[PDB]
Amino acid sequence: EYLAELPEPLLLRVLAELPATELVQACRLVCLRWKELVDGAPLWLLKCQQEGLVPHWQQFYFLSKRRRNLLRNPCGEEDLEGWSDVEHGGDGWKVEELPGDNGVEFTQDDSVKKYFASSFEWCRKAQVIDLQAEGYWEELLDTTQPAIVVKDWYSGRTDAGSLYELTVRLLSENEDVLAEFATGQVAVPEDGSWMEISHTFIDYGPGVRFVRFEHGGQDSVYWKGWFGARVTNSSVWVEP
Amino acid sequence: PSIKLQSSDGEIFEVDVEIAKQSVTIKTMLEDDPVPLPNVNAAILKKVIQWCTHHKDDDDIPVWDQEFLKVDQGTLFELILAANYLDIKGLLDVTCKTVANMIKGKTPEEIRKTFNIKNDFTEEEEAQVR
Repeated sequence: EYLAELPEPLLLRVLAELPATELVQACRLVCLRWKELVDGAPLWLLKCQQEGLVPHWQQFYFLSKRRRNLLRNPCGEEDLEGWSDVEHGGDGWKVEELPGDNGVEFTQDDSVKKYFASSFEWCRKAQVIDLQAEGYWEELLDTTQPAIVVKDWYSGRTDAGSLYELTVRLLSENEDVLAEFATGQVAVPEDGSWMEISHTFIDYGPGVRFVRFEHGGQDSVYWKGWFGARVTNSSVWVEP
Repeated sequence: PSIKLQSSDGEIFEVDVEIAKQSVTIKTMLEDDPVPLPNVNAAILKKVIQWCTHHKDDDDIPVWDQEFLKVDQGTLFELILAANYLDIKGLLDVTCKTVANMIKGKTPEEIRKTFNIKNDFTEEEEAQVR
């Protein structure tokens, strides 16, 4: 009519206004120009700036959209809501309150009320993440390999020596170990400060579909109660 | 305060500067005698200057505007063109959504229908999931 005879820039503005779902799904099917447009850098680049996103854009956009911690219940606010392969060495796991029963309060976030404490033997819990079921498709995982980023916090008691361990995996479809990060066992700091361990996964290769989170801990001393290491606030990200 | 503004087809319009000046591009023009606008016919121009009078101040889009823009395709664009040109940073937006509102939640066949745009497409039509 008049429409498709109206200078590119405005057509963007209009287009800018729609749900990316629909730009990708529908608009790209209307006509050539439209499609060759949805596949504009400028079109997304705008929708981005349009809503802050800036620190292939389309992706970056959609990632910026999806981006959120993927670990369900990082702190024990629902006990062991949705953790699993939970092995309870000794007196098991236990959710206590900040600050530690003799052991310092949190800092670089304070919506953190709680944390798990471990016994006189190993305590491990785990999580598996369905990347697709979180909204991350194969053509992006295998082509883009955006950075997966694993964080975990842990600390000691001042009164007794403890030990931490982490082991994250990226997995093929049929549970194939596509990449590992393991820490081994580590000496939790004497004075019970809060330590924060991260990994970032990159150029990992194509086929990742799942991320497995697993960490654990216990005490060096070996006493009933919960003198073993304390974990919390564990989180997992796919960073645009 | 009254500025004379001339449409493409001869017609001349008096608006209070108060409610013009809402076009940035005209406002800036003022600091820095009809002003000619040989790229809006006065059917639009009219409509524009109404929008301005009603907004002498300042999704969803205000009801009144909703209503205002309840117009034939053609005339839409012609606003969403003038508006841009006149930098009526305000009207353009609400116009633009209106249109997008139209595109929203339709099928290619459908949008193509309601916009009377022709199916360009050979082949298949690359289908990927999200």
